[PDB]
Amino acid sequence: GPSSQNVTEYVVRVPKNTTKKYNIMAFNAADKVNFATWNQARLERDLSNKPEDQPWLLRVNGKSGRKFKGIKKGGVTENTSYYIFTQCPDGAFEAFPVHNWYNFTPLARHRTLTAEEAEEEWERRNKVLNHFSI
Amino acid sequence: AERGELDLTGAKQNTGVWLVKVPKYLSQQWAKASGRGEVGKLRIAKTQGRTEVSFTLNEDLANEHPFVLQSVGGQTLTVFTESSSDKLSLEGIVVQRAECRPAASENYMRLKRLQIEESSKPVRLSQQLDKVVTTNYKPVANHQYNIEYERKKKEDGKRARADKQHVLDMLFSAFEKHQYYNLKDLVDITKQPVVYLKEILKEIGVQNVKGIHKNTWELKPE
Amino acid sequence: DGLKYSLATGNWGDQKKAHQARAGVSQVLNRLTFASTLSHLRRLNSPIGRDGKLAKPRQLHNTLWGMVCPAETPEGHAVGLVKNLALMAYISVGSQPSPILEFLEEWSMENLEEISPAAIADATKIFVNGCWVGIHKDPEQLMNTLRKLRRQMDIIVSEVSMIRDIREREIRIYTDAGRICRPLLIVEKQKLLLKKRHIDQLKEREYNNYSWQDLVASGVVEYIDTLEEETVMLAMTPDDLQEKEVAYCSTYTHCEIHPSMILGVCASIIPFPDHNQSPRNTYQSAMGKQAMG
Amino acid sequence: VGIRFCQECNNMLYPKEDKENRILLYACRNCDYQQEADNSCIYVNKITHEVDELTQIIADVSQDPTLPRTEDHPCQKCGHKEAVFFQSHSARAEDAMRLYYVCTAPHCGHRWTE
Amino acid sequence: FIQMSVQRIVEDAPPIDLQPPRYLLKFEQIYLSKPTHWERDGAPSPMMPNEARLRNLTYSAPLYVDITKTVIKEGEEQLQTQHQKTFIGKIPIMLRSTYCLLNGLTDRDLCELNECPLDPGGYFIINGSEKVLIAQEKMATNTVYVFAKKDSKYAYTGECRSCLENSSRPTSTIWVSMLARGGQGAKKSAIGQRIVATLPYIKQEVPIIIVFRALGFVSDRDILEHIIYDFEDPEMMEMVKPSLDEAFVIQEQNVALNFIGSRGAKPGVTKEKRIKYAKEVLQKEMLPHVGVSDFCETKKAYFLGYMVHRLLLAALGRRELDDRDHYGNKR
Ligand SMILES: [Zn+2]
Ligand SMILES: [Zn+2]
Repeated sequence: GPSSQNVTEYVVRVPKNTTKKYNIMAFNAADKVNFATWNQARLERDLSNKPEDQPWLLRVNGKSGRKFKGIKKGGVTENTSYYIFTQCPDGAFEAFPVHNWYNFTPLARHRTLTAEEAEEEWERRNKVLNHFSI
Repeated sequence: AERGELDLTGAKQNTGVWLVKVPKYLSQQWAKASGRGEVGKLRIAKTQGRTEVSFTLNEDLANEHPFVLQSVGGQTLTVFTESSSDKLSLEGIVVQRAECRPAASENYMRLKRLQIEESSKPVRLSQQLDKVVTTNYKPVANHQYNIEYERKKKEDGKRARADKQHVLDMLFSAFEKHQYYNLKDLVDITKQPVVYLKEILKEIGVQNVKGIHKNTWELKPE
Repeated sequence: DGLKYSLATGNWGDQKKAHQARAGVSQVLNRLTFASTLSHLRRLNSPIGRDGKLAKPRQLHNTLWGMVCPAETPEGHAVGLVKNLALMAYISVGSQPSPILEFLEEWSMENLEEISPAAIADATKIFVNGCWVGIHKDPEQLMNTLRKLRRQMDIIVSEVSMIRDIREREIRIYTDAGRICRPLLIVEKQKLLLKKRHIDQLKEREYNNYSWQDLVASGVVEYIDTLEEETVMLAMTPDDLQEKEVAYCSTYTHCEIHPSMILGVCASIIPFPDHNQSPRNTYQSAMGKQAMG
Repeated sequence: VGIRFCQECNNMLYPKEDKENRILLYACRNCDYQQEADNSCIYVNKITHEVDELTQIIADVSQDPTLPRTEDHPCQKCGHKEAVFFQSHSARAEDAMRLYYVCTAPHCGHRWTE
Repeated sequence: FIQMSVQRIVEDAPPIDLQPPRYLLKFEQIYLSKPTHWERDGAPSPMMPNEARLRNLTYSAPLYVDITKTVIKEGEEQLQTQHQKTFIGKIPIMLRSTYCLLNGLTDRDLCELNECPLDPGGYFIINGSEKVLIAQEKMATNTVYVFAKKDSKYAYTGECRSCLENSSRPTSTIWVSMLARGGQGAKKSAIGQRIVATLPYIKQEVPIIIVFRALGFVSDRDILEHIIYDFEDPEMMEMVKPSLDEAFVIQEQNVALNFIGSRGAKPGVTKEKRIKYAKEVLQKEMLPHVGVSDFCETKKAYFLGYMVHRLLLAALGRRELDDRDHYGNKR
């Protein structure tokens, strides 16, 4: 087979400089997101925190077509750097440093804030259960 | 064209990228990348029952690393970027993850020696002194005291007591800015002593606390 | 005048706030006789209030096999709440557990962050100093390697204790301080790692400088703390059990140096202690804290 | 005895039903994904709780240095004649001095009770 | 204490900031010099111990730190003047220690100084009187222990002494009790046998699922696998389920923080403030050894789930309850 006899040899390069700081996007595979359905996307730092530390806000297919929140990982180069390896037309490999790791989680559709009154309603339901006796 | 606008080209191209974990000491070797940034040559050998990917350092960078392939399942990983021109771009989706380990050689012998060299700065230590260091010197005028003296002299305390009508016109300009004025702010405005300033302020109007303290001074209604 | 105040008055804490400060510590050394001086210097104090109605702590628990001298107990309101160490115990001084973590990195440890929550159930979870530090799939190997390491004085000091329990699959490696430790000999199959040549090197210590460090660094002695003592099988004497018959057991890992080193610095001045009643021997250690000389 | 988690909203599902077909259903209260209850059976409480330890014993107990090695009963599954015999080491201690034994032969683990 | 812990205590301490211009003080490496007593004239001099006992004199070695002072006065000019070896105080010294004066002197010498070679040492001559510090036993820390209280409604209760490693003295005791078949059943809502967790710096006991959600991991499935690792056991699902439905909609992490904030201190001032302290208290006060860093509370979650799981093991009888007298559970 071609892949069963795929012996090759290339040349690796980590350019000391890059005109595009490479990071990591991280959606879920249990979600099996069809990237083809992404006609467009918007990507902005999250506004709850009101920059480089800011969590990302991803808006795909419009403001409410698809939306995710990305949360930064604790560390990325604390012991070992992460590199992006890319194939070039000359066959040689090019390596790119990973600047950061962001975790993108599918956002709940309802969102909003339930508030203290909703918590109080749960407490009232608990009180009704407490009231029952003999 | 907007700042919060994300390019989806990479994704929509289904662009693939590779993800490799690299030790810091190697990564430190890589910050010294040879030439433009070339760090060496990769060696990929695939067989029917096995596949081997290896990296060898550039002769220059040097002055066999087998790869361990890792699963990327459980998390769809992609690579977004921020240009020097701050433009944003998605280069691709991660199709492979891997880790560079030693060739079944480095245990805790060569490692411990690299670690001994790695320690470099041990957390500091309590050293043993010989005899006793001098503690009390013989200064005549404390340095802090000498500095205030030059300032205390420069502006001899406060001032004298004269031209109250001329001062009143300046106070009236301050009163226009705020109907009630803090006494301390007025003290900064006038070089004359606080006691003399207070007498002029009492003449212009009775002090009013205003419930905020500071005895704010306001013009008399009369 | 904070350390002097506390080290003289014996009150542990700030001089002003005496609300949370215990006392009954930093007492004057007893110098009446040399034996009393040694006993006073080597003493623990279980810190429970004396009059909790129950007497659970005072009863000797079985886990004091050489950790504390059983005979030496004071009589009075302090009964069994002041114990003295056995002659060979050695409390740990304290180390940093960072080197050992780096070893398991090249020994197939998976940091918890990387591990999927799913795989945790099947394998065993190394815990270090009480902080979960990962999971390793085949436990025995890490252990068999770990002991080899402590035994040759490389990454881990003899003081680290590697305890591993089969039923719950947690290998906890504790490297903190204040852990009572007993040096015990190590035996492979049914053979003594200690061998004749070594005793010969120790006999001429004056010229060959073969110190106890050398005996340990040769891996013929190991410090087995109480947590390690939970998993191990010890033989009272090599002649008694490291020989074959219908053995009570054949898996003995460690055999004790001499059983009469489970008694402290003032019950070792007593000959034939087993022949005498045990209360009489306790009363005599108390009388020794009285004899002049 | 089992759980159902909302496939999408991800929440434990609850035994609900509709009078329309008098049919058992399991529904999350977080949102509306609901499915008819397939088991048709709900809460169960067992007081007797007679549980065989053969299930619980892990097979790794064979290597414990301390546990005994009798040669009396050879492995039924493999015939190595050595084994480790232990008592319950659990509660439900009203009637339990049984001797669950385990195959010690490396890589077997037959858990033969007796 | 001399060789290592003292350097660590001074080296690692809050930086001194005091500001217009501000003033910065940084401590460096502690030096400790052999014991010395300066007489009325003041020639500082050595104090062989025999004299200390006879002249009712405390044995103390001068401790000297080095402090560097850098000042920014809005002139954007830095002047880190360095003061070296500045007296901070004197520490008592054990006799026959690496840092005493009798260390390693051959017998002829100790005899010349009128000291006894056979004498053990290991005492502090404070106020001219030898003081021995009796080693005081302590309950062990860092281990989930399950101890069962006979009288209380809590059928079992698990605790973790919390210690953070040569850093800070305060130690916390998170408790993760279960309310199963204990004392009087009373009400406690429809739910029964609920896992409940007291925590550091709170007011009323907090339901466990909430704390987990508040740390995060809102997905009820995530909480479950963090505690019960294998879903195969039939008995396990029934045991973890009553408490699973404590209630919900506490799912927003912030909402959860608020519920715990309302479950804390006193009549809550404001949700924003309540969220702020509760948020920071969990990061430092709870499980400090597992998660000293505020970031990556992932480690804290695994340990919190572990205490809940170990309490379940005691309930189903898989692992026997722990002992309070074993000498391994004592430091
Ligand atoms: Zn739902
Ligand atoms: Zn078998």
